[PDB]
Amino acid sequence: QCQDVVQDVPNVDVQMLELYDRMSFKDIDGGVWKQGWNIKYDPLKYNAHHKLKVFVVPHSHNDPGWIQTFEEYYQHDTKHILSNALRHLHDNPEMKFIWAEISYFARFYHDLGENKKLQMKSIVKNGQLEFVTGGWVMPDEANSHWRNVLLQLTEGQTWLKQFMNVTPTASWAIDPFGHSPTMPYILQKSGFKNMLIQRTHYSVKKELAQQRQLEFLWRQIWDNKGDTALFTHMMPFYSYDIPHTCGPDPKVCCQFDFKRMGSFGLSCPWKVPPRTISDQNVAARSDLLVDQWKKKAELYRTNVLLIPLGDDFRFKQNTEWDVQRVNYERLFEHINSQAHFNVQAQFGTLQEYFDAVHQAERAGQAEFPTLSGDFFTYADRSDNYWSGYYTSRPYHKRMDRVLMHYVRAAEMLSAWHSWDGMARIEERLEQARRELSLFQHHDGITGTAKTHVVVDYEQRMQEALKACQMVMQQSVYRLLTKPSIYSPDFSFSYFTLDDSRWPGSGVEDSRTTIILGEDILPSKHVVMHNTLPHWREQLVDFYVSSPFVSVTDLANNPVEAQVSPVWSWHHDTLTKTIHPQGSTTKYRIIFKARVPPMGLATYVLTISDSKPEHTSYASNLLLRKNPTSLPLGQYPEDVKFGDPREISLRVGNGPTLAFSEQGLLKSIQLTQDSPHVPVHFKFLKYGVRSHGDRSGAYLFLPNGPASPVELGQPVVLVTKGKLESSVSVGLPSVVHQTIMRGGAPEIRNLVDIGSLDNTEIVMRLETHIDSGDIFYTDLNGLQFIKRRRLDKLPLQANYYPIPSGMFIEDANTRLTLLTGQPLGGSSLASGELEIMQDRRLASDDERGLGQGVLDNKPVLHIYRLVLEKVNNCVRPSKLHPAGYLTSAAHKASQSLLDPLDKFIFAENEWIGAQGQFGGDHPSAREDLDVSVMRRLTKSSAKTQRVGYVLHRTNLMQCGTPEEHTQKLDVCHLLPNVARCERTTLTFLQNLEHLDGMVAPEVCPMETAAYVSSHSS
Ligand SMILES: CC(C)(C)c1ccc(C(=O)C[C@@H]2CC[C@@H](O)[C@@H]3[C@H](O)[C@H](O)CN23)cc1
Ligand SMILES: *[C@@H]1O[C@H](CO)[C@@H](O)[C@H](O)[C@H]1NC(C)=O
Ligand SMILES: [Zn+2]
Repeated sequence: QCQDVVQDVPNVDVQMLELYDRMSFKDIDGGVWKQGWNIKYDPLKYNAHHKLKVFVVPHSHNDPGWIQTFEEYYQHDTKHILSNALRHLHDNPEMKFIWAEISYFARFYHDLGENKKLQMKSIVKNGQLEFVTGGWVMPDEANSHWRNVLLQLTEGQTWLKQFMNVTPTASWAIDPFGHSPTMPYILQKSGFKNMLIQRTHYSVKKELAQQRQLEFLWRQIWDNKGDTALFTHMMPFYSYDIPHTCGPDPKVCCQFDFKRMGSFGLSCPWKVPPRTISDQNVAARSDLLVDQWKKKAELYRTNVLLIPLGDDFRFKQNTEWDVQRVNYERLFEHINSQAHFNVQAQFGTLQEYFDAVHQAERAGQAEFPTLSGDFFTYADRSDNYWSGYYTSRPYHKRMDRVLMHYVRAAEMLSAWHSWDGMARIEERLEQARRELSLFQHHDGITGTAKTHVVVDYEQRMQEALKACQMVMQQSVYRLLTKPSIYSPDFSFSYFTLDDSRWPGSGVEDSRTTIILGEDILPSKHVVMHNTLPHWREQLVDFYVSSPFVSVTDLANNPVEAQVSPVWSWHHDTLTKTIHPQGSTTKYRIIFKARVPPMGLATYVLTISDSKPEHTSYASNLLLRKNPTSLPLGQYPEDVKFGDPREISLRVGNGPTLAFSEQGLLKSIQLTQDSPHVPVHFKFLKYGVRSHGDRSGAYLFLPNGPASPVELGQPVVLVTKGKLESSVSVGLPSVVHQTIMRGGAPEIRNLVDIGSLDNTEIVMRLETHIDSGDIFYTDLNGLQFIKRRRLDKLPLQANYYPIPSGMFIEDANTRLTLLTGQPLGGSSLASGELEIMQDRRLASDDERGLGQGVLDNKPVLHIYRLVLEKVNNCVRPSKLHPAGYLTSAAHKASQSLLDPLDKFIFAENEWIGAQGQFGGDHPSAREDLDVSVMRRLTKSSAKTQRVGYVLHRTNLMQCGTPEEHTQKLDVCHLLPNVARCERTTLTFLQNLEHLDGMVAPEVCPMETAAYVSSHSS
C-alpha cells in the first residue's frame, strides 16, 4: 500500500537540517580555491588501464529577460547565437553544444526557412546539439509554485516532442539562487534520470567536497523507501563561468577561456591572459590544464569528469566559435596522444557525461550517497545571503498567484467541450500558458530584473489574464445555456469577471458595479465557479448600485445576505491623516455561495423599494479623535463615532478576536469557555548598512534587528455584520485589515512603501508558544520543511522563502500563517513569526543588475491566520525533517490560492439560462486535488484526449471522525471513455494501460497524471 509519510524517519547519508546543525560555516581563505583548500592528488591514480575520461561541454546561458527584455535579447544576442550554432555544428561534426531555454529556441525555429529547419533537426538527431531540461525557462526554485514549475516544463517539452522529436532526461540548473527538492520530485515523475545544480552555499560545497558527496541520490524528506530518488550532480566552485569550471584555480582556468585575449572586449581579472595554443606551447599549456582537471576529479568518485565551457550569452560570433574550438582541439590532440597524462578528453554533452558515470557505477567502480533536504538560503561569499529576492517586487509575486489560478480555471472550464477553431480557445490558452511560464524565469518572479523588463513581464501577464477571462466567460455561457438556444459570438463578452482581491481595493478601481433600478433593470444573474473537486461554500461579494437588494438561487429560494458600505482609504495631504471615505451610491452585497465539485452555480440579485426580508445591514464604527461626518446615501444605518478603544468581535460560532486601540490583533479565544490566547500583530522596519555591503534586489543585509513603526494615533474602522465583520486601520505605509466570517480570520494589507528609501517593512506575530528555535516553511506550495534558527549565522541567513505558508508549534498549540503570494520570512525568537511586506533600496548589490529597487507600487497582500490546539494530533517524531498541515489550515490555503470565480452577466436578459453545472461530479476526499484538467486534442481529432494531474497532500490526524466521501475516477468525468492511461506529469509518455478504464486515486504526498481517450 501507500508509504507512511509521518511515522518513519528516513535513513539517509546526508540530511541537510542535521548537516546544518553540525557545520561551523567558517569563512577562511583556502588559497587559490578561496572557499576550499589546496587539492592534492596521487599522479599514479590514473594509468594505462585506468584513464580519466574528460567531457568538455560547450554552453551559453540565455536569460529570457534580465537587463534587456526577452525580445531585445532575442534580436541583439540569441538569434545570432542559435544561427551560428547551427552553422558551426553543421560544419564541424565533433563539436557539441547544450541548450536549456525553449522559449528562445521556439522563437528562433519558427522564423527559420524549411532548409535550415531540416539542418537543425539533423544536428539534434545526430547528438551534436542536445536539449537539457527542456523547460520554457530555467525557473526560480524559491518563489515558484510547483504547479507553475510543472506548467513551464510541460510547455517546453511538448514543443520539443512535436518539433524536434526528443524528450530530455537530464536537467541543467546553473543560475537559480538556491535549490529546492520540488525539482527532483517533478522531474523524476516526468521521466528524468539525472539533474545538475550549482548555486549552493559555499560552506556546503566545501563540506560535501571533502566527503566526495557532491554526487548523490536526492530523495524527498519523507521518503522512507527511496522511490523518489533522482541522481544529482552539484558543481563544486563559485560560478558556472570558465574561470570556475576547469578546476580550483581561477587564475589558471581563465587562461583557457579563449574569448578573453582582448579583441572581444573581455579580460582576466587575475591578470594573466589566455594565449593561442601553438606547437611550441601546447606541452606547457596541457601540463597546466590537466593538473586543474585532476584536482577537480579528486572531488568526485568516478573516472569520468564534467568540464562545462560557457558563460552568459556566449557563442554569439563566428570568430568566437572558431577561437574556442580550434584551441581546445589542439589541446585534445596533444593530451590524448601523450600516454603519461592517462587522459582521454573530448567535446561532449550532458547526457553523455551522465551515461558514462552510470556505466562506471554499474562496473562497481563507485557507490553514491543518499541525501534529503533543500539548499536554501544561498550565500555565494562571506555574509552575502540571497534572502532579499524572496520579497523583491512583491506586486508581481502576487500577480503570479492570481494568474496561476486563472490559467487553471480557464483550462478546466474549456476542457468540458470540444471547440471550433473559430472560437480561438487553443490560441488564447497557449498565450496565457506561455506568458505565465516565461515569468517563472529566475529574473522574473524573483524581482531581480531592470525596471523596463519588469514592466514587460507585467504587460505580458495582463494580456494573459485577459485571455483567461475570455476563455472562462465563453465556457460559462456554453455550460449554462439550453443547448438548442445557445448562439455564441466568439468575440462577445457574455460575462465579466469580478475579483475582490486583484488588483484590490486601493490598488486599482477595476470592479464593475451591478446597476439596478426601477427605471432601468430590476435584476441581474451572477455565476460562481469552483475549480476544486469537492462541494464548497464560500462568501462572495459584489458591488451594487442600491442597498435594497435580495438574493435568490435559480429555484427562487431566498438566500441570506448582508449589505456593507464601500470604504476607500485616503492619505489626506491636507489634514495629514489616513482615513476612510464611504460611497453614497455603491454598496457591497455579501452572501454564501454553494457550488458543485469542478462546477457552476447561478444566483439572482433583485432590487426592491425598501429593506428586503432576507438582507441585513452592517453597523459601522469609526474610532478617532476629531471625527467628522460620514454620509452613506441610502444605506439604512448611520455611522457611529468614538475615541480609540480596545474592542472584541465574534462572527457566528467562530473565534472571538480582541484588538488594541491601534486596531491590531492582541488575542484569539477559540471557544466560549476557552482562554484568550495572546497573538499580537506588529509592524517593524529594517534599514541598510552605512558601511560595507548594501542590500539590493538579491541581498538582505540589515543594519541590525527591526525597529517598531511609529504608529501615532491611527484611525480605526470597525464593521459588524451577521455574515462578515472587520477591523481596518490606516498605519504608515499599510492599511491593515482583519476580516471575520466565522472561522480563521483573513488578513489583508494594502502596502504602499511610498518614498521610504532603504527601508524593508515586516509584519510580525508575537505569541507565547514555546517553539524554541524550530519553525516550518513550505517549498513551492508542495511540502512543509522543518527549519532551525541558528544563532551562529547572521539574521539574513535565518530568512527562508514563504511561498504559501509557515507555522510554529509547541506540545499543545500551533499558529499557522497562510499566504496568497510568495514573500520572505522567519521566526527570529521563540513564539514569533514574521513575513516581509515590501522593500525599497537605493543601492545596487553587485550581482549585475546595476540598479536598486525604487519602482515600488501599492500591492494588496492576503493571508489566513489559523490558531489551533494540536495536543491530540499524530505528528512526526522529533527527528523527522517534515511537518504537515491540519485540515483547517489546508482549506485556508485553498481559499487564498483557488477561491471561487465570480461572473456577472453582461446583457439585460440571459435567454436559456440554467441554474447549475456539475451536480453529478464526485465530491472527493479533502486531501485530493485535480491540479490540472487540460484537453490535449483539437476538434478535428477522431479520438479526443483529456489530461489530468492529481495531487494528494498529507493532513494530520487530530481526532475528527472521517465522513465517507466519493471515489474520484478522472477517466469517467467525460462520457464515452475508450481508454485510460497513466502518463508522465507532462502527458508525453504512456506508463500504464489501466484496467476497466479506471484511474486510481494516489497516495499521500504523491502526484500522478492520467489521460482519458474518448470516441468523438
Ligand atoms: C560582475 C558582477 C557585477 C560583480 C557580477 C557578479 C555576479 C554575477 C552572477 O552571479 C550571475 C548572475 C546572478 C544573478 C542573476 O540575476 C543573473 C542573471 O540571471 C544572469 O544570467 C547572470 N546572473 C554577475 C555579475
Ligand atoms: C522519433 O524518434 C524515434 C526514436 O528514435 C524514432 O523511431 C522515430 O522514427 C523518430 N520520428 C521521426 C524521425 O519522425
Ligand atoms: Zn541567469
